[PDB]
Amino acid sequence: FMVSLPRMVYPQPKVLTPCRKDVLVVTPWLAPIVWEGTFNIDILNEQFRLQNTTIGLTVFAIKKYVAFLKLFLETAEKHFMVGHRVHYYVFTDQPAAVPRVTLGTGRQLSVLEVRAMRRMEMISCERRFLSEVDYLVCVDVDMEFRDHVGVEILTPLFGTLHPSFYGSSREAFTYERRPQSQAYIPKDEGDFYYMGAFFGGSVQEVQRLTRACHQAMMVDQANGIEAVWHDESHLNKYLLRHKPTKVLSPEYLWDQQLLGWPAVLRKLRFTAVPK
Ligand SMILES: O=c1ccn([C@@H]2O[C@H](COP(=O)(O)OP(=O)(O)O)[C@@H](O)[C@H]2O)c(=O)[nH]1
Ligand SMILES: OC[C@H]1O[C@@H](O)[C@H](O)[C@@H](O)[C@H]1O
Ligand SMILES: [Mn+2]
Repeated sequence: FMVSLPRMVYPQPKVLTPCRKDVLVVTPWLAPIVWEGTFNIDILNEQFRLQNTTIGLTVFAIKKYVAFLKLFLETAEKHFMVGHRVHYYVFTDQPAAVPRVTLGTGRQLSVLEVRAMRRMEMISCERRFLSEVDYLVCVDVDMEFRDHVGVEILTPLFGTLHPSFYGSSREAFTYERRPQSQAYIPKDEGDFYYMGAFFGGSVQEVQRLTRACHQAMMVDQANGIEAVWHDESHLNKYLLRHKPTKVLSPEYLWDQQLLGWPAVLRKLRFTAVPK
């Protein structure tokens, strides 16, 4: 049950004036595509805080990539779901190399040791997540938050537009093109090319996605075939056949060194760290 929002004073939306004219802000299956200027974060914050939303954030830091955790976590503290309950799950082969990062109130971190693709299996921890968080967000570690990433992304299932391909025609997408792989997508299929570095949803829908991608990867392995972009090729096959209920714009996954700062991006929120 959702209780009533309180009175709020904010600018009136006007139906004969679009927030954004330069970009597609809703997909053809009526999922919002999240760009700056499309949401009033005060409305969304009230909605999700009235549900006492808890967001889990999964990150893998194996072998050398433990070096990225300090900046990743410190900038998450400044920008990710601030004011909401957050549980970080750091999966690593070196628990002792996880940096001591100071966290704001209502936020926790758990270190999960693993052995040094396999993110999908490791994500699909199933019972722990169901008991502890409402949404899971699954991101790459070699990244930093530079601006707000909050509850506007939460929905039962989301993917993020790959920053090299958002202006591309589908035939240019680097989907798996061999019919012998479970990730195969023909040249006349595809809505978007999603990046495997940032996806999420409710814990139920993220367990469905990571179970189906892990099953499809095992089939490929049995058949002696490895998809061109690994779990990313499987995530793209999944999201073509199970449409996401929101799509994040490339504000949410950018590489300023490679791609600069185009005008269509009003904010660069989560970016690659030089490596
Ligand atoms: O030796 C490795 C290689 C990969 N990763 C994890 O797998 C993610 C995806 O790999 P990577 O960032 O290298 O892919 P890229 O973005 O360069 O294509 C990394 O962010 C880490 O979270 C890791 O922890 N250790
Ligand atoms: O073509 C797909 C690839 O595009 C690259 O730019 C990216 O570094 C890879 O991880 C993969 O997403
Ligand atoms: Mn990466």
